[PDB]
Amino acid sequence: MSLPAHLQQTFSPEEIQFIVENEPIKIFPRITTRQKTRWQLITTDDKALNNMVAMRSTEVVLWIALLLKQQSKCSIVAPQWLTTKELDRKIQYEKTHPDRFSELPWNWLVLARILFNKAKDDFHDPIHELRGKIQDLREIRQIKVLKGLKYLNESHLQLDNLSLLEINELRPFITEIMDKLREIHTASL
Amino acid sequence: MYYGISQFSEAYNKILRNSSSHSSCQLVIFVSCLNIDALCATKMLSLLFKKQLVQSQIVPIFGYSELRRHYSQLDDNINSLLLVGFGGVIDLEAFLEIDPQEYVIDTDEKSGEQSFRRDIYVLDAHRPWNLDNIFGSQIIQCFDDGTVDDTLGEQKEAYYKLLELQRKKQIHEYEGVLEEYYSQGTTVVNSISAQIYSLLSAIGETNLSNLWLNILGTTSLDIAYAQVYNRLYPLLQDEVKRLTPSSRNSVKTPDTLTLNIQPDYYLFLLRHSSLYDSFYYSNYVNAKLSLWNENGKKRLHKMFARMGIPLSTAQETWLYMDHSIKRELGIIFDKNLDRYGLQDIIRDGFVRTLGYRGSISASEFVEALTALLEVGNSAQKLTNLRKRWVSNFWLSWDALDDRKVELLNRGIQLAQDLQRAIFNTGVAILEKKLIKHLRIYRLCVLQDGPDLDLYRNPLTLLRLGNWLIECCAESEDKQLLPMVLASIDENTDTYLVAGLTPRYPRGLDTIHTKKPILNNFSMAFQQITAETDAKVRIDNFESSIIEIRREDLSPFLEKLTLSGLL
Amino acid sequence: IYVSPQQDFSDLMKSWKNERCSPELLPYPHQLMKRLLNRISMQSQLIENISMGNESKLPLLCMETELERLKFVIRSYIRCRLSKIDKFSLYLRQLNEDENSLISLTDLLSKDEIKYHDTHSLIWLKLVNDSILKYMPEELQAINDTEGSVNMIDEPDWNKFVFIHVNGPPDPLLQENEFGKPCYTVTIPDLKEEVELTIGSIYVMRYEVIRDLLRDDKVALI
Amino acid sequence: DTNNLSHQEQEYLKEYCDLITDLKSGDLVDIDLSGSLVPPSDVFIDVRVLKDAGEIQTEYGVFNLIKDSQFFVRQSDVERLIQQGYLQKI
Amino acid sequence: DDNTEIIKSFKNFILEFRLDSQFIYRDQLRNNILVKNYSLTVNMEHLIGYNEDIYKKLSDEPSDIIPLFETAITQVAKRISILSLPTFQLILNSNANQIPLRDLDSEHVSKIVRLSGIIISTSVLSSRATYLSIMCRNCRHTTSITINNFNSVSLPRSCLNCGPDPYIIIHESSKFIDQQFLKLQ
Ligand SMILES: [Zn+2]
Repeated sequence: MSLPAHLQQTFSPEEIQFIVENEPIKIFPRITTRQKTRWQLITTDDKALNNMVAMRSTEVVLWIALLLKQQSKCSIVAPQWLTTKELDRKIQYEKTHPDRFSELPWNWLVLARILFNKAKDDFHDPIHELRGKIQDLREIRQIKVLKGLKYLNESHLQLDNLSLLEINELRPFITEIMDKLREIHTASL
Repeated sequence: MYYGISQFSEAYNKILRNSSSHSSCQLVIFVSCLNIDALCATKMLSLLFKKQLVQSQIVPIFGYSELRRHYSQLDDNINSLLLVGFGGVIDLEAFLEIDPQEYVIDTDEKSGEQSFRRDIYVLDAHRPWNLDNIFGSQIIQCFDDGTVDDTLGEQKEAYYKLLELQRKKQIHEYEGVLEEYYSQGTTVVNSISAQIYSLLSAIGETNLSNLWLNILGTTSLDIAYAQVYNRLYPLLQDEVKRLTPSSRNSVKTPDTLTLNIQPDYYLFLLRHSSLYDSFYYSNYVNAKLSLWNENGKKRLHKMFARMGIPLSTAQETWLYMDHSIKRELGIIFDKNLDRYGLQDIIRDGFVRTLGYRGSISASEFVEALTALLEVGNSAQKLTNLRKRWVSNFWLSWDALDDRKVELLNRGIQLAQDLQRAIFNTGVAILEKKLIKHLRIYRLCVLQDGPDLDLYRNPLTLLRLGNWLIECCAESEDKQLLPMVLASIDENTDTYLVAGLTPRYPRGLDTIHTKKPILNNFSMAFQQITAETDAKVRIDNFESSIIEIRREDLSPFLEKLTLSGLL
Repeated sequence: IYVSPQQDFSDLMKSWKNERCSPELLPYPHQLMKRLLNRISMQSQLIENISMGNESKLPLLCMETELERLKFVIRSYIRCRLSKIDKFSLYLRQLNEDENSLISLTDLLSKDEIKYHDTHSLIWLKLVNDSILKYMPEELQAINDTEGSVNMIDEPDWNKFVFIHVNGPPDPLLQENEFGKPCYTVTIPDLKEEVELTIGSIYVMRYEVIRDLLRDDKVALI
Repeated sequence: DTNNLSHQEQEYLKEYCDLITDLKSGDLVDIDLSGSLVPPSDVFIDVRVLKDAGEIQTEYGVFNLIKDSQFFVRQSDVERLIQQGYLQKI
Repeated sequence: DDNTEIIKSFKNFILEFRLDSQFIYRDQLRNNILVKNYSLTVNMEHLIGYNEDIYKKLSDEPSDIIPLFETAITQVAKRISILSLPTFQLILNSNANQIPLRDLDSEHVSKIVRLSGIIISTSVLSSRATYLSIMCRNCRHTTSITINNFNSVSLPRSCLNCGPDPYIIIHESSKFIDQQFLKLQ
């Protein structure tokens, strides 16, 4: 029909990346846009781009930061959460509590991949260590998700601080099973 | 006009000024379809333009007819044209039907210059240059290594005096000097990848990938022109040292990359086959030991036994072979190779390895690329064959990346198969003694066999020619004569005749070895074709290769014998 | 109420996500789409003017990329709306004809959407009449029958489950819970249950219970 | 082919194509409704032609689609050509 | 001491290997555990690439090293699947030169070899032992002994008075595994 079959009542990973790139990020410009043509974007603020000085940190959308990095005109600032120490702290937090979820940013999986691919030499920590820590976090989250799927009911469910990618993963199965259970319960009454 | 090595940046800036607007594509790159060096040059140029965000198109071309066809096909909107690997040993002005008077747009008397709507850039290494493409037209722009200023001053003056023009004797002497210059063999002098990397260094956009591509391009000339590789090797050593990070105490990490100098041997796919096979299917080893007869195999077995490596162990794949012998191999080779004369096998070569994946040397990579180019995958058959070769060009292009290791493995397997087939054919030829000898040249004509199908791609025929040249034609106390090798194809009734040049013994530095051995086949071939009428297809960029009808082979060979111009 | 172009883009993204994840056809934000289309046209004209005339290459590249992204978002939203109209075609006609319900297609769709609805309904009716209906008796030729074995009008599912993020006010409905946190309260009538939604959390709730909040923009679908 | 469609279905297809043309020609003219639902990505990509063709003169420019010839063009320009199958995103 | 070091080496190999972006063996182990498949297939090429010493040790004395690999695999599986299972099985893929069946001789005793042939007969599944509970006839002392299939175990002859062979097996608290015999031509 007007919309494909797989795009009905859910999202696609490409659209999730599209959503994630609409957020701001900090970068180190390599040129001097500030005066002693100029950007007039309409969807995003253009004042910051027109006023950038080399080596002075500024804030711009992630999509524009990647576009600048494509030409090698800026250096992206890796967020504070990505650093190793924070990752070990979050892994310990996850291990200590076998019931609750950690409080990582909602875009902690898409941003990780985007930065690991596009910006592989801007981090201040070894890349392999970060990849391993992210893998461990993902595996623990998968375990907890599997354990929590046994409590589906016909009233509601709560998953505090769950990333967008995992919710997208689980949207069809959880929704369909809960809908079937709710239909059975409604028929029973 | 010729752009000096210091002027490459100016030509690059001109290109960036003309064909850079985001309106539409205005850069077309023409690439020789059967040249690895041109492939690396095109890849590096494409990476540079990609980083600079310039619209472009790339068109593989084989032969000269396709060049003219495509040029006539081109749109006027195109403003910058790139030729890599050809356009140096021809009068490009006349061939392309280009009269500058039509291309002139702005003619300023004060400047005395006529701007043009299209600029032709030539990236060629073959010599001699065509003076009309050097000292003549302004539309054609040539990238020069330095030969023009080095050794063309007298010819430059002669050409200028001829253009400007008792006086008859002076004009005659100048024309005689010009004819003397034009009458010499064609030979390769430099690697195009070196020129492009000099440009890159001038603009300061060098990294490990570009250096690796330059290494690949320069190494491809090792098999044919050892002088060029020797001349251009020290710089590669210096740059490999420069770019490579010293810090290596860390153990292999999945993302680690290491491009360093390691002992490389004149062996065939040592790191992707067995040691016995590496010593068996090798040009130099066979030439020294003449493995095509049983006594050579016995000598090889005796050598392996003396070195202490068992026979079963020697035939085990490299990866699964015992690690102790793999560690001690260098010592074993040093101790026990002087006796059998293979003291030139040891060499220093570049080896690039990515984390947790097996290493691969430059020679093996080049061999895989050439194998993919060769065997990877009336007039209608000819067109189908040429278009299949064009497709193989792109099949090889993709393999030059780190995300396409599968293509590299397929190329290695195809290289093994091709080397096996060529070795079998060479064994047959040598055993049956089909190489007739003549005072001027040597003849080898193939008319039957199971592998005759493969011998239609010029690269495979050149591989066989090099194989034969190394064995008993460059060693074994034999005089150096040009060899004419031909192969039939009943499906089209023609001979893919190739004129190969002799080679001095490998790894023997001498004053005579320094002087290149010019290839005189081109001029004699052209003269013989002009005199007779046999529908000779002189269209390949390398004049050494032509296509002669079946019924007109022997008459052409007789004419060549009578020519006395080789 | 005009605020800024970025606010308009944020509203567009919110509406797109809600429509994609919603189980019913939401009202059309007429003014926002009018403003966005006008802005797109003017921006394209400005881009053409700028390109008519290498420091300015990257600004223009960003212009074009931004325009492409905005166009993609609008196109996806429109296609989702069209598909939803396609599925609930007879139901929309019943709602429009029904005078009691205040909902009107003019208040729920745009001009293009109403044209599409009318034309598609006409074409499908013609096809079914030509193929099947004309051969049925007078009792079984109505394409929209609500007294047969199976209802011929497919209504939106009023209890579809959806992921919701409790954003909170940009409110008498807000009562601070026992664990030191503001939280909304909703009631599920079938189960006679009361559910408490705390801000900064993700739930899996029925659509009908939270529909009013979604209309008020307190919560947003993921 | 159309041999599998009843004449009523052929009329339906004609009318629906007419309708699709009708919506796209209204106020939604800036956006090409019959576009690609794959979100935008890297502006510039390399596209390899998969079918020999002439110097097709599209609105964006003249592309000499010589078989086995790579291009470096903006994804927007060659979106429709990729859709029709002339080019490959590799 | 050395056994623990080898186990740690295998654990690090499993947990650290990665070709381009995906942890091959970690994901494979997770997927196999999900469907109640307790096994891991390892390509020897990857093992050689990661660290040649580990493959050297594995090929030297396989009968002694392979069980440690299974222990490491089981530990990693428990780490990956259970929030803080039987002994897993190791399956090997290789591309080494094939040794003709007729050419096998004493030189290849206790070494990993690759060969080919045609199966001519297969037996019915047996029941080997993996964890035996033993009680003494006279003093009735309860004990357990673990068994690994690889040989480079028998009931104790001395009780841990009681004469020779004093132990009998308590079959209601033991575990067994399947076995099969094939013939290669
Ligand atoms: Zn006892």
